[PDB]
Amino acid sequence: TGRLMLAVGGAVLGSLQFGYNTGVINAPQKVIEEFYNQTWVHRYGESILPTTLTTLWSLSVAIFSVGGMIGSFSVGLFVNRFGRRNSMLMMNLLAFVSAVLMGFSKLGKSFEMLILGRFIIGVYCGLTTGFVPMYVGEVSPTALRGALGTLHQLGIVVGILIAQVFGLDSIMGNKDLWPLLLSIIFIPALLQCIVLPFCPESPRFLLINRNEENRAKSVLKKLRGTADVTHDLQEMKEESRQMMREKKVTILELFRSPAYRQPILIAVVLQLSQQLSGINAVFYYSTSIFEKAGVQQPVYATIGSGIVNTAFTVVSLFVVERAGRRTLHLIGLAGMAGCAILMTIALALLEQLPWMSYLSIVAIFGFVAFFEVGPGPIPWFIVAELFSQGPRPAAIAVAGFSNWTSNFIVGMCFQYVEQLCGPYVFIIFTVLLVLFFIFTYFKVPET
Ligand SMILES: C[C@H](NC(=O)[C@H](Cc1ccc(F)cc1)NC(=O)Cc1cccc(O)c1)c1ccccc1
Repeated sequence: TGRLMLAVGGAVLGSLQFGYNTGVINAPQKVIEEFYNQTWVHRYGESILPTTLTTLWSLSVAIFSVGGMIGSFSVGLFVNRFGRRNSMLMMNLLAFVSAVLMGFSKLGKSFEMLILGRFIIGVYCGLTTGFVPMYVGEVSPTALRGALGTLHQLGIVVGILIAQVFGLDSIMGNKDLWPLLLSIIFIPALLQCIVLPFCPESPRFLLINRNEENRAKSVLKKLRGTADVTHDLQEMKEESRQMMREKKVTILELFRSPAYRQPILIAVVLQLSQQLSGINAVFYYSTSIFEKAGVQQPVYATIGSGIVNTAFTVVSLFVVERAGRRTLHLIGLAGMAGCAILMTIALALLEQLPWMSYLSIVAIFGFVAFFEVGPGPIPWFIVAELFSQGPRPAAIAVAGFSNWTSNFIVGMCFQYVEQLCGPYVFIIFTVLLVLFFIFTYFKVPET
């Protein structure tokens, strides 16, 4: 387990970029929007309409989710045809193409380039969320398979934190360096191009997908570190048998069989309960929300939510195992509804009380803290536990489509719903946070 580190460290670089790309468009919203109006001026001798400047910037962040959907749809296409390692390596192309489009979008005076780059890197991120968990699982010793699989979540949450830090006026969240803020992703990509070619190919890919029974020996000994691996090798040949038993059902057969229509409904909802709860309302627009409240140094409060998120993710790991799943998803769904209530108060009494902007900070700090123990991980700890090795694939793909879709709904509609509800937006999240509470209380079984 010495070369094992390099193989994992090179893989998590994708999940770091996943988090970084999820939250670079938070702090620098004001500056890029100014570039949008300045570009609109140069083109049509006209100041941009505030409603278009809204739907346009919303499209700039939301189109990323569209890409993630297509990406998550294409995981299996590349992963079995080209292997796990080689897929992660070649798909660094999208990151490099993306970084150029976004980094040079200012010099090119084109919000299209920024939008188009945002879309592509989204595709990379939708593919990455399927490469990294699969590769780290098809490489780790069975014992460490649980722990090492954690790093995907950590990379995502840490990646968000780094993007929020770099989004300060001091570093790159300003008028001169926001193109470098979106482009810096090329450094992670370059680091993954240097590393990966030295990393091993998935033994399972060599063994099953490629029939390289003895070439798979070579990886396991250098990788697992030990001398021989007749324990590990046979373990893979037991899963391959168990997995090839029941015919893999397709997405189509999943909808049509009334045997699956109840658990699939539970899955899709648990996914909707993650995105429509409204965390990406903060992780996309935190800096904007805090400002509307009346917070000095709002970006720092966004860095705050990022730090809280990382802390409560390290915590969630020690809790999910030592407690039940049905309880945690309700504990989180409730604490979020409460914080969403806390928010609304601090957002109404602020016009009168100039200090509730401190309560709004606590509101979101706890709003994300409760998400990271409930609606965050559990939706995945249930889908895999609701299905066997036959329908679990098609279930994951559907649940993934549900996640990206509801993610696209918040990212694209939150600002449109904000210009109507005033300080009552989080009521909508509090409404849903209740409906989801009701649903999981009666219709979700414990596992
Ligand atoms: C895209 C979709 N879901 C995710 O990526 C969510 C969405 C999310 C979660 C938290 C957050 F703060 C922001 C977003 N994130 C993830 O890490 C997915 C995941 C994690 C562990 C195991 C899995 O099988 C999937 C997905 C679908 C199928 C496979 C992998 C991911």
